[PDB]
Amino acid sequence: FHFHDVSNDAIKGMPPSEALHKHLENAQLAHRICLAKALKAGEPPVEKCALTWGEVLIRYQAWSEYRPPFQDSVAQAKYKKYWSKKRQEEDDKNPF
Amino acid sequence: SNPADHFRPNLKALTLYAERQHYVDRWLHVKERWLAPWYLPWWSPLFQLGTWYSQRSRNLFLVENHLSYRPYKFRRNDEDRNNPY
Amino acid sequence: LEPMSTWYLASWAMVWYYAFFFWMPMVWT
Amino acid sequence: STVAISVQGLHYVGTGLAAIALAGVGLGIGTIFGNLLVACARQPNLTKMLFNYAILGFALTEAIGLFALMLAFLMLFS
Amino acid sequence: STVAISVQGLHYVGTGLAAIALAGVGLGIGTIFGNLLVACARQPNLTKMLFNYAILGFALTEAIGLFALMLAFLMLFS
Amino acid sequence: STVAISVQGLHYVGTGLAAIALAGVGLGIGTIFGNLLVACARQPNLTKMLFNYAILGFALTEAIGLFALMLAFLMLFS
Amino acid sequence: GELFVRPKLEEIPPADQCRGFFGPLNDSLKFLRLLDIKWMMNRAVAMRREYLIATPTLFTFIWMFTWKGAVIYFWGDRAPPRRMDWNTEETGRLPLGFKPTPAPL
Amino acid sequence: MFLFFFCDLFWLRLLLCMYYCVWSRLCFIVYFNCLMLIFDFLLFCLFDLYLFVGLCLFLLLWFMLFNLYSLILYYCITYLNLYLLFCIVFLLYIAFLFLFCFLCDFFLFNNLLVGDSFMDVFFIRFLLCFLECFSLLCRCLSTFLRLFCNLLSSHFLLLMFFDFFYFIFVFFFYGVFCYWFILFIFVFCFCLLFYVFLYLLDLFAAILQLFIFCNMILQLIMDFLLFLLFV
Amino acid sequence: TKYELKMQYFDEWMIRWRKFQTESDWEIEKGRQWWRRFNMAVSGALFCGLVLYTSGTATLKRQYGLPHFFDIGVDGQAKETMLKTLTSRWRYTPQGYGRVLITGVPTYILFVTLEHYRERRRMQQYLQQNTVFGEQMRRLLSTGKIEEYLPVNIKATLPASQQAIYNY
Amino acid sequence: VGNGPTFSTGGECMNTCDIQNAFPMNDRGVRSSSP
Amino acid sequence: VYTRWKCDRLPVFQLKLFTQEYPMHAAVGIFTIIFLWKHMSHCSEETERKYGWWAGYPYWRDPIARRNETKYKQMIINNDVDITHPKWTGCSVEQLEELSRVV
Amino acid sequence: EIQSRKKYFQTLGYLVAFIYLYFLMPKEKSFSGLSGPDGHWIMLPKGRPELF
Amino acid sequence: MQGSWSVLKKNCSNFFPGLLAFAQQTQEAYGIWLRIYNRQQKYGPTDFVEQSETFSPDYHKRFHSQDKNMWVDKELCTEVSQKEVARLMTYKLDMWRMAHCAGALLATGGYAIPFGLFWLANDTWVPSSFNLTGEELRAWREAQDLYRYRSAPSYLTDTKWHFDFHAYPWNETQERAWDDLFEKNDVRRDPKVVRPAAEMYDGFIKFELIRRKSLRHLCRSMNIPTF
Ligand SMILES: CCCCCCCCCCCCCCCCCC(=O)OC[C@H](COP(=O)([O-])OCC(O)COP(=O)([O-])OC[C@@H](COC(=O)CCCCCCCCCCCCCCCCC)OC(=O)CCCCCCCCCCCCCCCCC)OC(=O)CCCCCCCCCCCCCCCCC
Ligand SMILES: CCCCCCCCCCCCCCCCCC(=O)OC[C@H](COP(=O)([O-])OCC(O)COP(=O)([O-])OC[C@@H](COC(=O)CCCCCCCCCCCCCCCCC)OC(=O)CCCCCCCCCCCCCCCCC)OC(=O)CCCCCCCCCCCCCCCCC
Ligand SMILES: CCCCCCCCCCCCCCCCCC(=O)OC[C@H](COP(=O)([O-])OCC(O)COP(=O)([O-])OC[C@@H](COC(=O)CCCCCCCCCCCCCCCCC)OC(=O)CCCCCCCCCCCCCCCCC)OC(=O)CCCCCCCCCCCCCCCCC
Ligand SMILES: CCCCCCCCCCCCCCCCCC(=O)OC[C@H](COP(=O)([O-])OCC(O)COP(=O)([O-])OC[C@@H](COC(=O)CCCCCCCCCCCCCCCCC)OC(=O)CCCCCCCCCCCCCCCCC)OC(=O)CCCCCCCCCCCCCCCCC
Ligand SMILES: CCCCCCCCCCCCCCCCCC(=O)OC[C@H](COP(=O)([O-])OCC(O)COP(=O)([O-])OC[C@@H](COC(=O)CCCCCCCCCCCCCCCCC)OC(=O)CCCCCCCCCCCCCCCCC)OC(=O)CCCCCCCCCCCCCCCCC
Ligand SMILES: CCCCCCCCCCCCCCCCCC(=O)OC[C@H](COP(=O)([O-])OCC[N+](C)(C)C)OC(=O)CCCCCCCCCCCCCCCCC
Repeated sequence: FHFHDVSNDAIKGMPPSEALHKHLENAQLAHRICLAKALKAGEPPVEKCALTWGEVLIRYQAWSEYRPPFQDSVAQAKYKKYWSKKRQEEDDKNPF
Repeated sequence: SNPADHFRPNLKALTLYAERQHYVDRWLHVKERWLAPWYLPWWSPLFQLGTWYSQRSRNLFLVENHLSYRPYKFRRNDEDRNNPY
Repeated sequence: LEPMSTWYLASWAMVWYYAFFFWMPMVWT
Repeated sequence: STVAISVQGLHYVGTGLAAIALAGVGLGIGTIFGNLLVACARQPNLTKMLFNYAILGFALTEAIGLFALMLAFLMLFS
Repeated sequence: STVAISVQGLHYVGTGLAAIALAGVGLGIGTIFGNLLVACARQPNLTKMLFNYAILGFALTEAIGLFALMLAFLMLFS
Repeated sequence: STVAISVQGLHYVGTGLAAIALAGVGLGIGTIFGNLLVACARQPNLTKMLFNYAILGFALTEAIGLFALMLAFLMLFS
Repeated sequence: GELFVRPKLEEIPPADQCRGFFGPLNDSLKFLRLLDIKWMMNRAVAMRREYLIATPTLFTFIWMFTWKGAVIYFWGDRAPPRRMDWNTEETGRLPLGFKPTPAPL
Repeated sequence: MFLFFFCDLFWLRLLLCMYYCVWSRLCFIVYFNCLMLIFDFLLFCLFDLYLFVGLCLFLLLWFMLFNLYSLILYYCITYLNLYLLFCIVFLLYIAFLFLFCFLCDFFLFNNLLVGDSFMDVFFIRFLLCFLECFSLLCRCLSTFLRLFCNLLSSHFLLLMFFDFFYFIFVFFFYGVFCYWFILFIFVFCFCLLFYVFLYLLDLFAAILQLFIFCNMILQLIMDFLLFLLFV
Repeated sequence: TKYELKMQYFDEWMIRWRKFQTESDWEIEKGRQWWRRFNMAVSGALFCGLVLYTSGTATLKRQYGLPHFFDIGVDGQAKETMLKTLTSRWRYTPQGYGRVLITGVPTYILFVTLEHYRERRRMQQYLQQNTVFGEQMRRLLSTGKIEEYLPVNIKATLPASQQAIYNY
Repeated sequence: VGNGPTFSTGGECMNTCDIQNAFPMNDRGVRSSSP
Repeated sequence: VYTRWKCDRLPVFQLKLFTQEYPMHAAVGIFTIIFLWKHMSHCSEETERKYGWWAGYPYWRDPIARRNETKYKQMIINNDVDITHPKWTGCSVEQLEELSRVV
Repeated sequence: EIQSRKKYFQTLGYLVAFIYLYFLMPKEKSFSGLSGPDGHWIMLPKGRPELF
Repeated sequence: MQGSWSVLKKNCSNFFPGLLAFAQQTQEAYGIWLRIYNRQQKYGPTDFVEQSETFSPDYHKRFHSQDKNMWVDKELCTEVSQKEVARLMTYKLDMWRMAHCAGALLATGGYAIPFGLFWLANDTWVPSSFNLTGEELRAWREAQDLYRYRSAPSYLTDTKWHFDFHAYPWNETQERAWDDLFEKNDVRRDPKVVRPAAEMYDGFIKFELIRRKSLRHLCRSMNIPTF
C-alpha cells in the first residue's frame, strides 16, 4: 500500500476533486489497515476502528458535496472575462 | 497575552455539539409531522410559510455553478489558509 | 482575544437576546 | 532571479502608522471644543445650537478616525 | 523562490508608532483647556457650562487616546 | 523556507518612537499656560480659579505622558 | 427639518428648460431625455421630486448593509483559478446492468 | 456547538429583587434627553417619538449594572465582544431605521440630497447624498465600535497598572526599612495618586460612554422627526 | 397531495450528494428557477392590475394627470389613454381590509397554485430521470425513506481517475 | 415616633426641582417632600 | 382602571410589549438570532484546540479524540453499521483477511 | 402583596443560584480533567441503518 | 370578560342556529347596503364619490377627511328606514368579528380549533346572533359593556395627556370646555359648554391625522376587532 501526498506544497498545484479523492483514499487505507490489525489481534473492530471509520465518514462527506462546475456558455464567458491576456502575463511575471 | 486572557466569560458550565445534518434532519421531520395532517391544506398560508422559502433556498443551492471552490463547512481543520481540505 | 472571536458567537449573543426578550418585560413591570 | 519573500512582522509596522492618523483626530476634536467654549462665552444663550453642531463635528471626525482603525485592525489581523 | 520570514522584534516598532498618536491627544486636551481659561475670563458667571463642556471634550479625546493605547498593548503583549 | 529571526536591538527604536509622544504633551502644556497668562491679564480677579483649572489640565496631560512613557520603559526593558 | 409642501401645477417649470449633460434636449432631441441621467436628475430637482434621487440610494445602501453584504461574503463566488477544474460530465449515470426500480403507478 | 454559561449579574438580580419589591421615585437619569424632545411649546409630533424611552432606560440600567460594577476586581463584563455589541447596535439602529422606512413616505428622504439647486446635481449633490447614506451606516458602526473599545482599553490599562502596583508593593516594600526609603515612599504615593485618578476617570468615562451611546440613537430618531405647530 | 414534505428530504440529500448531479438534473433545477421567476412576474403583474383597477378616481387623476416628467408627448398620450380607459366605466374602489383582500388573495392563490404544480412537475421529472438522483427519488417514493450513500452502494459512474474505490 | 419611611423623594431638592410648585411650602420656606 | 402592565400576567404583557409596542425591534432581533445560528454556530477541532480551552488544549489526554470516539462508537452500535464494508475500507472482505494475515 | 411574595421567592431562588454558581459549579473543559465536563455530541441518529 | 364554561356551553349549543341567523342577516344587510351604496354613488358629492385624497402635512400619508370623505345623506329616509340602518350597523360589527375569525380559520387550517374553543368560551367576540334568549342577549351585552369599560379610559387618557403635554387652550371658554370634556360619567356634562373643544382639537388634531395607537384604542372601545 501507498499513501498519497496531500501536503500543502503538493495540494497547491492540484484540482480540488483530486485532493478530495486522495484524502478519501488515504482515509480508507488507514481504516483498512486498522481493521486488519484488529482482526490479527482478534479483538472486536468497533472498539478499535471507530476513529478511522469516522475519518472515512468525514472525508466522504467532504468528497460527495463538491461538484465540479459544468463548462457551458456563461461559465466559459466568466472564465475568459476574468483571465485576459494581460492578467495571464501578470500572473506569469509574478514569482509568488 | 496574559492581560488579554482576562476578558473571557467566567461562568462557562457545559458545551454540547451537534452536526448540522442531524438536527436539520430532525427539524425537517418535526415540520413534516406537523404539516402532514389533512386538516392543513397545502394552499394554506401556514404550509406555504413552512415549505416555500426552504424549497427556494435549496433550489438556489442546487442551481449553483461556481468557478471557485468552497471548502467543506465542517472540516476538522479550517485554521490553515493554505489548505482548503 | 475572545472579544474578537466568533467561534461561539451565537451562544454568546444568546445572553443579550434573553435579556432583551425575557428580562426587559420583568424590569418593565 | 525573482525571490518571493513572505515576511510576517510587517503587518505590525503598518498598523502603528495608521494609528498616527488618530493624532490628527484628537487634535481636531480639541479644536472644536476649544472654539465651543469661546462661542459660548461670546453668545452664551445660544449654547444649545453650538453644542449640537459640536457633536455633529465630533461625530464626523470620529468617523474618519474609525476608518483608520478599520485599516489598523484589518492589517493587524492579516 | 518560495521564502517566508518572521521577525520577532518588529512588534516593538509598531507599538512605538501607535504611542505617537497620543501626541495629538495630549495637545488636543491643552487646546480645550487653553480655550477654557479665555472663556472663563470673559464670562465668569457661566463657569459651570464651560467647565463641564471642557470635561466632555477631554473624555472624548481620551477615547481616541485609549484607542491607540489598546493597539499598542496588543502589539506589545502579542 | 521558513526563517525565525530575533533581532535584539529593535526595542530601542520602539522606545524612541514612544518618547516622541511627549512632544504633544509639552506643547499642550505650553498652550495651557499661554492661555492662562492671557486670561489672567483679561480678568485678574479670577487668578486662583484659572490657576486651578490650568493645573487640572496639566495633570491630565501629564497622565498621557505617563501612558506614553509607560510604553517606553516596558519596551526598553522587555 | 422643516415641513415640505408639494409645488403647485403652475409652479413647476417647463421640461424644455431642463439641462442635460451637455445642453438642453429640446425639440429634435426629446427622446434623448430618457437616456440622459443628469437631465432626469435636474428635472426631478426642478419638480421638487428629489426623493427619486435619494430613496433609491439609501435603500440600496440598506439592502447592501443588511442582506446582500452577508450573502456575498458567505456564498459569493471568488475569482476563478488559473488552472480550472472543469467537469468531465462522467459522474452520476447508472452502471451497466443495473435494474432501476419501477416508477410509481 | 452550544455553550451554556451565565451572566455575571446574579447577585445584582438578587439585590434588585430585594430592594425594588416596593415602589420608589426615580429622579436622576443618565440620559435625560430621551424624555424631553421638544423644547418650544405648541410643537407636537404625530410620530411615536417617545417609543425610545423604555429601551433607553433598560439599556442604561443593563449597561450600568455591567460596566460600572466591572471596576471591582475580577468582575466580568459578560457581553464584552465586538460582534455582540454590533448585534445590539444593529438591533436598535436598524429597528428605528426600518420604522422610519416602513412609513412609506419618500419625501422624508428629501434632505439626503444635500445642497441647493445652484450646485450641480450629478457631480456635487448626488455625491453628497451618497456620502450621507454612507454616513448613516458609519454612525451605527461608530457607536458600537466606540462602546466596545472604550471598555476594552480602559480595562487593559487598569489591569496593567494593578500588575505594576502589586509587583512594586510586594517585592520592594522592604525599602521602607532601608536607607533608600524615601524613593520607595515617593513611588508609593505616586502609585496611589495614579490609582485614584484611574478609578475616577473610569467611573466618569463609563457613564459618559453610556450617555453618548443613547445620544447617537436619539440623534438618528431626531434626524427624521417633523413637528407641527398648534393653531 | 403535499409534494413539498416528500421533496425536502430529496433536496437535502441532493445538496449533500451534489457531486453526482448530472447536467440533466442541473437543467431541471434551472428550469425550476426560471419557472419560479415567471410565477413571480405573473403574480406581480396581476397584483399591479388589481391595485390599478381598484384605485380611487382622484388617485388615478393625480397619478395619470399633469405634469409630465418627460413631456415628450408619447408619455402624455399614454397617460391620458389609460386615465380615460379607467375612468370611463364604473369601478369598485374599496378601501382598507377590502382592498387588501381583493388585491392579495388572488395573487397569493395564483402564486401558490403555480408553485405547487411546478413542484409536482419537478417531482415527475426527477422520477423520469435515468440517473442516480432519479433512482433515489423512486426509492424514496417507494420505501418512504432516503437511502444515503446510495451512489456508492449501486456503484454510480465516476470519473476514470476515481474508479479505484469501486475496485472490489 | 416610629422609624418608618415616608413618601419617597428620589434624592431631589423640592425647592429647585422642575415640579416644585406641586409641593406645598411651609412657614419656614422649605417646600414639602410630599403632597 | 385597566392597564396592561398592572393587570396582565407576565407572558401576556410580554407578548403585548413585543407585538404592539416594539414589533420592529422583535422582528429584527429574530432576524439577527437566525443569522447568528445559521452562520456563527460552528467550531472546528483546530479552532477549539487553539482557543477553545481556558488554560490550553491538554494534548496529553486529547479529550477531543475521546469525544469523537464515543460519538462514532454510539453511532455504529445504534445504527448497526458494518464498518468492514468495502466502501468504508475500499477493498473486499477477502482482501482484508489477506492483509490481516500478512501484517 | 403579590409582588412581595414573588420577590421573596425570586430572592431565595437567586441566592441558591448564586451559591451554586460561585461556590459549587465546576468550570467546563479543565486541563487536568478532574472537574467539569469536556462536552459531548447530541442528537445522534438511532435506529436508522439506511442513513449509513 | 373572562371566559367561562357556561358561556362555552351556551355558544356551542347555539352555534349552528347562530350561523344560520348570521347568514340571513347577511342577505338582508347586503340588500340594505346595496341600496345605500347606490344612493351614495348617484347623489353623493364629487369629492365623496371620487374618494378625494387628503395627506397629512408632515409625512404626506393619506387618511379619510371628515369634511370630504364623509357625507350625510339627508334624503336617505325615502329609500332606507332608520331600523334598516341600525340593522346594517349591528351586522357590520358582527360581520367584522366573523370575518376576522374566518380569516384565522383559513390561515391556520385545522389548528384554530382550540382557539375556537377559547373564542366560544367568551361572549366578547361572538356575534349577537348566537344568543337565542333574553338572558343570553343580556349577558352578551354585559360582555360588550365590560370590553368598552376596559378600553375607553386608555383612549381618553391618551388624548388628554397628549394634548395637555403638547399644547394648551387659547381662551377661557376653551379651557372650560377641555376641562369639562373629560369628567367622569357620574356628573352630567353640558354639551354647549364642551362643544368649543371640538374646534380646539380641530386646531390640534383632525380625524385625518389620528395616530395609529389612538386608533387602536378607539377601535377597542368600539368593539371592533383589532388583530
Ligand atoms: C444533558 C445535560 C443537561 C443539560 C441539557 C441541555 C439541553 C439543551 C438542548 C439544546 C439547546 C441548544 C441551544 C442552547 C443555547 C444556550 C445559550 C445560553 O446558555 O446562553 C447564555 C444565557 C445566559 O442567560 P443568563 O443571563 O444567565 O440568565 C438566564 C438565567 O436562567 C437567569 O435568568 P432570569 O433570572 O432572568 O430567569 C428567570 C428566572 C427568575 O428568577 C428565578 O426564578 C430564580 C431562580 C433562577 C433559576 C435559573 C438560574 C439557574 C442557576 C444555575 C443552576 C441552579 C442550580 C441547579 C442545580 C443542578 C444540580 C445538578 O426564572 C426562572 O429561571 C424560572 C425557572 C425556575 C425554576 C424553579 C424550580 C423549583 C423547583 C422546586 C422543587 C421542589 C420539590 C420538593 C419535593 C419535596 C418532596 C417531599 O442563557 C440563556 O439565556 C438561557 C439558555 C437556555 C436555552 C434552552 C436550553 C434547553 C432547556 C434545558 C433544560 C434542561 C433541564 C434538565 C436538567 C437536569 C439536570 C442536569
Ligand atoms: C414597502 C417597504 C418600505 C420599507 C423598506 C424597509 C427596508 C429597506 C429597503 C431596502 C431593502 C432592505 C433589505 C432587507 C431584507 C429584505 C429581503 C431581501 O433583501 O431579500 C432579497 C433576496 C435576494 O435574493 P437572494 O436570496 O440573494 O438570491 C439571489 C437569487 O437571484 C434569487 O433567485 P430567485 O429564483 O429568487 O429569483 C429572484 C429574481 C426576482 O425576480 C423575478 O423572479 C422576476 C421578476 C419579478 C417581477 C415582480 C413583479 C414586478 C412588476 C410586474 C409588472 C407590473 C406592471 C404590469 C402592467 C404593465 C403594463 C404595460 O431576481 C433575479 O434573479 C434577477 C432577474 C433579473 C432579470 C433581468 C432581465 C433583463 C430585462 C429586465 C431588466 C432590464 C429592463 C430594462 C428596460 C429598459 C427600458 C428603456 O430576494 C430577492 O430579491 C428575490 C426573492 C424576492 C423577489 C420579490 C420580487 C418583488 C419585489 C418588489 C417589487 C415591487 C416593489 C418595488 C418598487 C416600488 C415602487 C414604488
Ligand atoms: C405565509 C405568507 C407570506 C407572505 C409574504 C408576502 C408579504 C406579506 C403578505 C401580506 C401580509 C398582510 C399585510 C400586508 C400589508 C398591508 C398594508 C395595508 O394595510 O395596506 C392597506 C391598503 C388599503 O388602503 P387604501 O386606503 O385602500 O389604499 C392605500 C392608500 O393608497 C395609502 O395612501 P398613501 O398616502 O399611504 O400612499 C402611499 C402608498 C402608495 O401605495 C399603495 O398604497 C398602492 C398599493 C401598493 C403598490 C405596490 C406596487 C407599486 C409598483 C411596483 C412596480 C414594480 C416594477 C418592477 C419592474 C421589474 C422589471 C424587471 O404606499 C407607498 O407609496 C408604498 C409603495 C411601495 C414601495 C415598495 C418598496 C420596496 C423596496 C424593496 C427593496 C429591495 C427588496 C429586496 C431586493 C429585491 C430585488 C433584488 O392596501 C392596499 O392598498 C394594498 C394592500 C396589499 C397587501 C399585500 C398583498 C400581499 C399579496 C401576497 C402575494 C404573494 C404571496 C407569496 C407567498 C410565498 C409563500 C409563503
Ligand atoms: C382559499 C384560499 C385562501 C387564501 C389564504 C387566505 C388566508 C386568510 C386571509 C384572510 C382572507 C379573508 C377571510 C374571510 C373574510 C370575510 C370576507 C370579507 O372580506 O368580509 C368583509 C370584511 C371587509 O372588512 P371592512 O373593513 O369592512 O372592509 C372595508 C371596505 O370598504 C368594504 O367595502 P364597502 O364599504 O364598500 O362594503 C362592501 C361590503 C358590503 O357587503 C355587506 O355589507 C354584506 C356582507 C358581505 C361580507 C360578508 C362577510 C362574512 C364573513 C363571515 C363568513 C362566515 C364565517 C363562518 C365561520 C364558521 C364556519 C364553520 O362587502 C364586502 O365586505 C366586500 C369586500 C370586498 C371583497 C373581499 C374579498 C376578496 C377575496 C375573495 C375573492 C378571491 C378570488 C380569488 C381569485 C383567484 C384567481 C387566481 O372583511 C373583513 O373583515 C376583513 C378581513 C379581516 C381579517 C384580515 C386578516 C389579514 C388579511 C391579509 C391578507 C393579505 C393577502 C393574502 C395573503 C396572506 C398572506 C399572509
Ligand atoms: C369549533 C369552533 C368553531 C370553528 C373555529 C372558528 C374559528 C376559531 C379561531 C379564531 C378565534 C379568534 C378569537 C380568539 C380569542 C381568544 C384568544 C386567546 O388566546 O385569548 C387568551 C386565552 C384566554 O382568554 P380569556 O381567558 O377569555 O381572556 C380574554 C381577555 O379578554 C383577555 O384579552 P387580551 O386582549 O388581554 O388578550 C390578548 C392576548 C392573547 O394572548 C394571550 O393571552 C397569550 C396566550 C398564551 C399564554 C400562555 C401562558 C401559559 C404558558 C405555559 C408554558 C408551559 C408551562 C409548562 C407546561 C408543561 C407541560 C408538560 O395578547 C395578544 O392578543 C397578543 C397577540 C400576539 C400576536 C403574535 C404574532 C406573532 C407574529 C410573528 C412576527 C411576524 C412578522 C413578519 C415576518 C415576515 C417575514 C417574511 O388564553 C388561554 O386560554 C391560554 C391557553 C394556554 C394553554 C396552555 C399553555 C400552552 C400549551 C401549548 C401546547 C403545545 C403542544 C405542542 C408542543 C410541540 C412541541 C414539539
Ligand atoms: C474570524 C472571522 C470574522 C468575520 C466577521 C464578519 C462579521 C460578522 C458580524 C456578525 C454580527 C452582526 C450581524 C448583523 C446582522 C447581519 C444580517 C445578515 O447579513 O444576514 C443575512 C442573511 C442571509 O441569509 P442566507 O445566508 O440564508 O442567504 C440565503 C441566500 N442563498 C440561498 C442564495 C445562499 O440572513 C439570515 O441569516 C436570515 C435569513 C432568514 C430570515 C429572513 C427571511 C425572509 C427573507 C425575505 C427575502 C427572501 C424571501 C422572499 C420574501 C418573503 C417570502 C415569505
